[PDB]
Amino acid sequence: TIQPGTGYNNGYFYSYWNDGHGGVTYTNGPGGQFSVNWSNSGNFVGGKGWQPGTKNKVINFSGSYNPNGNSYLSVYGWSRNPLIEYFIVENFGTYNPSTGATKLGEVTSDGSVYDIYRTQRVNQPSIIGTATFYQYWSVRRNHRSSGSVNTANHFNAWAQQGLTLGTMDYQIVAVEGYFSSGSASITVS
Repeated sequence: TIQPGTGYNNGYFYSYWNDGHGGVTYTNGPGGQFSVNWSNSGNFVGGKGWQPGTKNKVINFSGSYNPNGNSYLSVYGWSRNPLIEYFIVENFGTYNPSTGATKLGEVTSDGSVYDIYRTQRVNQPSIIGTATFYQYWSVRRNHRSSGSVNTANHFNAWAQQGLTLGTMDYQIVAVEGYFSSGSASITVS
């Protein structure tokens, strides 16, 4: 594993964060590749991409994703002003992150319909400190672990629905886990 933090590896920005509980390892590989292995973890997020992201990036990803429990695979990032955490969820484990959330529409992109949702985090950690902020979700109906994400289709659909993004901060393909187990090997471009 590598040390939790952010940086660059083989031309790609990476972010790896965990809650210190244990049970997760993250490694950076050649090019845009990263691997995650976890067993009875806490909460963590790790992956590779760009800092800053853009609003018209076509993100390609390929590999394997084998969660056993609560985990997501998504295009993941933030905006500032307004502060927003966003997820284009391509696959997940035992928990659909939109469970109980308000549905804000649908968008068809890259071979599937996605359902759009908005949620709110209240006094939670963020890229600017503790804050209350919205989260935007596109949840893919047809789960997969390779493909291409035309981010503009999502960001445009969100904007149409009144879900405004500010200036982009980082933008990665991320494996997120919450007290679960699994393995993943993903290459980004």
